[PDB]
Amino acid sequence: STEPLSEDDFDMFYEIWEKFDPEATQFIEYSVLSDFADALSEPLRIAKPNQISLINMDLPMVSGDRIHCMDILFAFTKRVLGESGEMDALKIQMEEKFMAANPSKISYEPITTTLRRKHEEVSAMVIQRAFRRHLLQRSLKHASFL
Amino acid sequence: QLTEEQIAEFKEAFSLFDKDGDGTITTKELGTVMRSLGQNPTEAELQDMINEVDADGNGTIDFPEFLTMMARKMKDTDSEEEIREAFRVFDKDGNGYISAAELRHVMTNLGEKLTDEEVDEMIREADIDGDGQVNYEEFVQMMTA
Ligand SMILES: [Mg+2]
Ligand SMILES: [Mg+2]
Ligand SMILES: [Mg+2]
Ligand SMILES: [Mg+2]
Repeated sequence: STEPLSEDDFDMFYEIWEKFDPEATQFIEYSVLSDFADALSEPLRIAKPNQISLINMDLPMVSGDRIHCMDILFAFTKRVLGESGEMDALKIQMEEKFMAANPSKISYEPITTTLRRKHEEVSAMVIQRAFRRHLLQRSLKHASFL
Repeated sequence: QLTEEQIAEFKEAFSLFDKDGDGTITTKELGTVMRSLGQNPTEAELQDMINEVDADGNGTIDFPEFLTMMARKMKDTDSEEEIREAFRVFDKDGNGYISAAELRHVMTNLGEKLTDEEVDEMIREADIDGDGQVNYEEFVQMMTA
């Protein structure tokens, strides 16, 4: 398996990255991954109504809800190419090239994934729901001293 | 009773997984569609859901078949089994204790966010022992009587 290697599109990635990550921090925030995935060219682009597509790529995240270009890359190319046991070669390969060929040792300590962050967000709401309920039950308690 | 602008979102999730375009998702996806939507579905809850809508063994859930399902989940008030799981998601080390700091973090930054002053009262209540470390199972039992 060897799919559309649109190889002036791997480049089109970088331009649009630079639009979002000017300092070349290697990181963009979550609250922007939608806009980013969109404003690319048509193969790698993930058009709007975008959110749930993102959480499903299982993108790792690091402190401060940042995400790394090299995770975003493979994630987005995995989409345009189709999943396969042969991709597992692709990942560990596109990252060994990137690593030897990079003098920038950077902070890479992954916290969540875009998946967890979703289950995390609703579990918060469960706890947030019960405690708003309880708070009120409590306020009516205090109301009814008798 | 009725759902909301979250129909916008259920549509999004459903639409993504329907690669064919027949407006019906293959039932083994159902479990995947929902994990992508934030919910926790057991292979049991799946089965009961699956054969309580698809009683005709076709493997079909069209979008109405689906929107009514969620309407039945949202509908109910969360359990205590569920407030338990939800807390356990945030006790990453796995010891039954969560810090009044990590709590306050999660609580003030995820979901229907709690204001600084609500969380204050949450901690006053959950941390009886002043050590800023709360046994959440102990806290569940506090908001259940
Ligand atoms: Mg279909
Ligand atoms: Mg059906
Ligand atoms: Mg703990
Ligand atoms: Mg304590």
